[PDB]
Amino acid sequence: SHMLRPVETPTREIKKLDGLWAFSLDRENCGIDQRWWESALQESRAIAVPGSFNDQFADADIRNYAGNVWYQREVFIPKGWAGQRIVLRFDAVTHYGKVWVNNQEVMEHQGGYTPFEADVTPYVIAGKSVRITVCVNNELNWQTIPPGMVITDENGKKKQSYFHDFFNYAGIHRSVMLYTTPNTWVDDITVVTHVAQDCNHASVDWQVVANGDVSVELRDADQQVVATGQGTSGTLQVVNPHLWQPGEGYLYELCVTAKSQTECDIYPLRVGIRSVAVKGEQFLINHKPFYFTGFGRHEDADLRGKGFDNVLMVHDHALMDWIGANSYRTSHYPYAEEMLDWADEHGIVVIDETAAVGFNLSLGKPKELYSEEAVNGETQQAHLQAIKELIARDKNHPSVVMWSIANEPDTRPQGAREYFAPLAEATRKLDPTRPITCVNVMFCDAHTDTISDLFDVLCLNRYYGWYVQSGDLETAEKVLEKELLAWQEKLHQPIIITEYGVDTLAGLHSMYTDMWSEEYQCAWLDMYHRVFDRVSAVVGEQVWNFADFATSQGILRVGGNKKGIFTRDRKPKSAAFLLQKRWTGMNFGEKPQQGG
Amino acid sequence: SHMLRPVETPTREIKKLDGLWAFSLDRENCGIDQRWWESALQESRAIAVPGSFNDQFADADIRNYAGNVWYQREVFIPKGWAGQRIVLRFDAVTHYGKVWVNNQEVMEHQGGYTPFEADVTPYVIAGKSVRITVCVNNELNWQTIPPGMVITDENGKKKQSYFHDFFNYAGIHRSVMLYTTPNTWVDDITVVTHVAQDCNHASVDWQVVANGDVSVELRDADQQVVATGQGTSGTLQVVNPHLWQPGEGYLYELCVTAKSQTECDIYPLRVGIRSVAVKGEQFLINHKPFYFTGFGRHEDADLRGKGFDNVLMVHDHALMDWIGANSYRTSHYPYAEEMLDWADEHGIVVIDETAAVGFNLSLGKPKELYSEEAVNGETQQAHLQAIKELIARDKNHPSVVMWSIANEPDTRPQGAREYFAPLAEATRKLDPTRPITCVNVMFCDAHTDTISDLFDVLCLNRYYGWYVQSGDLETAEKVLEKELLAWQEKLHQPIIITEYGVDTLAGLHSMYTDMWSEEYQCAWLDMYHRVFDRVSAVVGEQVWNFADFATSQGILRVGGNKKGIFTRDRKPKSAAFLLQKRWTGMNFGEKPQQGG
Ligand SMILES: O=C(O)[C@H]1NC(=O)[C@H](O)[C@@H](O)[C@@H]1O
Ligand SMILES: O=C(O)[C@H]1NC(=O)[C@H](O)[C@@H](O)[C@@H]1O
Repeated sequence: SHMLRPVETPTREIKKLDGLWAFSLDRENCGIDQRWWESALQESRAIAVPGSFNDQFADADIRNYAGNVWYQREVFIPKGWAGQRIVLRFDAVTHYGKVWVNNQEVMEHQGGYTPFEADVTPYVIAGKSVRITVCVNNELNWQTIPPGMVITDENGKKKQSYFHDFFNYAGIHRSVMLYTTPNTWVDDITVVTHVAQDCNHASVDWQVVANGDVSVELRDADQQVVATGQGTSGTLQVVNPHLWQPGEGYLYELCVTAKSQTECDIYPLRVGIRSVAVKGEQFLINHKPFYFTGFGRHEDADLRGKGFDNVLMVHDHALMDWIGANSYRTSHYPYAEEMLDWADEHGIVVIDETAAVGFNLSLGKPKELYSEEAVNGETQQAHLQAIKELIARDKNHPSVVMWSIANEPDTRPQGAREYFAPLAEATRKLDPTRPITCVNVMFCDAHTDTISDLFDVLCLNRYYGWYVQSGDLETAEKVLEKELLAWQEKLHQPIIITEYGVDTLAGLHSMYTDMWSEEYQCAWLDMYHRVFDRVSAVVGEQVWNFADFATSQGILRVGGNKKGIFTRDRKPKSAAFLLQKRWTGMNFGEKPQQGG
Repeated sequence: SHMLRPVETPTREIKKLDGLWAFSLDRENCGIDQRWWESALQESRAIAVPGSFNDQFADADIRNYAGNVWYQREVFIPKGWAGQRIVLRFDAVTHYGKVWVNNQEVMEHQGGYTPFEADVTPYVIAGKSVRITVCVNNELNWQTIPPGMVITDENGKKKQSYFHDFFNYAGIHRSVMLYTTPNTWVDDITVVTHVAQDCNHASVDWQVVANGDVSVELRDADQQVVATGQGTSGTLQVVNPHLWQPGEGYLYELCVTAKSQTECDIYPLRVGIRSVAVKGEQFLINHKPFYFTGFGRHEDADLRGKGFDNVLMVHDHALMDWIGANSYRTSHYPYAEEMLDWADEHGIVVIDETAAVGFNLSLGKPKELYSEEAVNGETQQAHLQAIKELIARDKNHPSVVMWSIANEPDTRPQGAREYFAPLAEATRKLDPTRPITCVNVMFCDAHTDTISDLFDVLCLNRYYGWYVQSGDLETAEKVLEKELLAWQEKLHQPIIITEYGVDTLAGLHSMYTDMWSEEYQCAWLDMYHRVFDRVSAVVGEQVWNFADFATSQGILRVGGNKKGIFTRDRKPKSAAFLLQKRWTGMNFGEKPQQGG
């Protein structure tokens, strides 16, 4: 469908992101048979929402649970809600959610990281209390996005195995809410912003107003109307603009009005006037070459598996700001929209990424990745859908300068191309206004990768000197430089190293500057930087990883992934100061001149 | 060469192990060419001996060095040693040494864990200073024990590669001593103990008098002669037994007197009256069921690498005693003989092991492990040769109950059985008195493993739950039991678990009791224990490792190896208390009731 972001004015929100909900596991999978949504959840403990369910109770068995869990909550419809359009929305429900308003199934969703909502007007009475039961599923398979394989052992007990390097946290990770609109309501806006050598431009609009004529006005930061439009559908605005720019992100405001004969609806959409374009080996923003700095991030913290939190967001952005990061990539799933609102407001450049990681069977059972058994026509449709829902969500955020379709598919087999070519094309139809990318795994190098020509920007995840040439900066450096030059000459695209990093145990110090030591982390990033500055095609550097985060258990992960610049409690490792010096020492948004 | 532990009676030694020798790297491999041994090493620096050269200087470039290093030292010969036999002895020089005394090449050795000695009387003048120069080589190859491959880079320098987990520390690891003897002397002995039902029984001497007759009296701990023979070549002695027992380890003393016309050489040996053999599923200590507790250990410590150190030895034994260890294995190389005197004297049980580890290519470039390319006849000789020298050294140490011919060879390839059958043969003949073993890796399991039948005791290194069934105690327990039971069937041989362990970060704590957490170590060690007990065949437990220790760099090793019950600075992890409680809550040398 269509997704607008709930704002208040004529339209109003009840939070119900009030956190305390009833919660129980459904170990027997009785829940649907017995219609638990029909009465109060039995044997139910208190849980916080928004939040992962896994870590809230410090219990291994709830953490490692695979299958169905139930959230239940009673809530009060505002009396004043009367005959307005009432909508129940979930910003996210991890992997799968099915929702009941009082023994009435109102919605269903597969996707752990984007919103789903249903008009509930007919199913609720204003001034009365309703029971809300969500059945949440955390299972992955070959058609889920990201993919996985549940293994049931001989006892019929499920266990989730998956192919990506973060932990499969689940639950209601983001805001759930009740919200209002008039029976005439704006429900889709699409803004495209053009700029022409930065003295003037046009901002096209496209508007869907469920039964309403629309009018448009564009306002300053200091709230004065600078352009108007009728053409309630397709209306183009000309301006002497304050451009939304990486440093500051100046935001205009577009007010969308849906008028019925008796009814009004008012939707304000923040707009940054900026162009994004690749020209040759450059990534241009408002027609200037940009240089990315900053991180691949995760949504991860102690006690919240991936649950959204405002303090964590305020804090992490103070860190990213302090360190001189100008960008990030929503590694491995769409992030909370609050994050993109922040980025828009603060002029943070973002690479927006679907949840399509784990397409790889060689990261470290089926023998063909592209297979009817394993990655197939159904998967591709699920993949396209994931792309659709992400673009439908994030299309108007000026902070998003690029779409990332997938992280680290195995592109060696013939068929990778078969599978990805249509997604690349589809994606571009969905959004013509942004470069497109597919993040690239180390072993699909310049000579073996089959897919990268189909996208606009080259985003490489590189670990030379870590997973390969381990401990050896000297030969690490040679392989890295040779690889990046090969890519440059092969594709003549802008290259962003979207991942480079080494596990570092905070407090592990070594005179020998060897693996897993603060000093090795320092020397290794430093060597990588030396190379980047020698390669003109390199247009960006995003360190892996903002902070330590949880993964599945194994021999390769010491209590988790330790490639953070900060620890999970947001303590700086000495590499944090190193990056601070490089990033705050550069000219903003500008690439070093390959010397101090 | 004939091998006797120098001791002080009518015989004298001056340790040159007084530590400060002059040291140099020969990066240019000029050393031999220019007879560096003829003049003071230039570009020299002070180094301590006994100790690894690698970590003494906090320099990576020295730590990772492969090739020849030069040790030089001047020493005033004592005036009272003038027409006496003078012997220069190195208890160990890691990998290879070439020794000169003032431009006089005196000795050469391959094998980093056993002594080598030569008479220097002709090349040295008593009351004068002579210059000692040593060429130490750390390079390993296929002919070497343990094996390795050395690669010369595209730039021209050497880098070592090897297949055993611990770090390749090299240098002069054990003491060097000048050594005195009469012109007629003892250079060999051998003793055997027979004890039938702990009634009085006999000790057969066999000796080598280098031109003398011997009187050979046995003394009690009170120097009270309780038996005598004059047959300097073969005897027997019989009295009410007084057993060398694992509890306290009582010893007798055998004066070996060797007579010439002008000179008498009294050599003293220590003797522990005890019996070791297998009956079916049981390892019997003096005809009585023993159950092993204690560790796989290494020679590794903070700044000395594998260099011997008395304080470290005193301290480690305090800890093993405290924790209830009765046994350990000289992991993957033979230890400093001081360790074996301690075990003899305190009655500790020792599974003695050669340096033959890393025969395997699957632990984590040649096609066939046993082949001209990889392991060949030549390699089988050195293996033999290494086994010769060990038994030559430790044959008389009562604490040694059993030989471990090697650690973790891959027996799946073709020829594995052909390789080990003859070496098994040669060893049984070399010491008929002690049982013999080969320590077995996880992936050569009961059904897959060849070559388990040629050995008397089954020594298993098992990791279920940690490398496989990663983090899963429940399945790991079943696999382990079925595995161990499957082992009682194929053979009804005594089973000792020589390694069972999990990497654990001191200070990593988890409510989820997951991998690399102090808790997990406890839970996992606990789990092996419940299984261990149920198997009648299980004669012992030896935890991997005693303490954290260095390894070559890689993504699987964080500090180095972290499976230590103690950290490298000897601080206990919570699992030290788990073991303490079991190993002292037992009856000594006995098995638990397969229940409390
Ligand atoms: O293994 C890593 O450290 C990271 N490398 C990658 O290439 C992946 O894109 C990341 O998910 C992963 O966390
Ligand atoms: O990897 C380990 O935890 C240990 N397991 C083994 O089987 C080896 O005998 C040891 O060297 C090694 O350190």
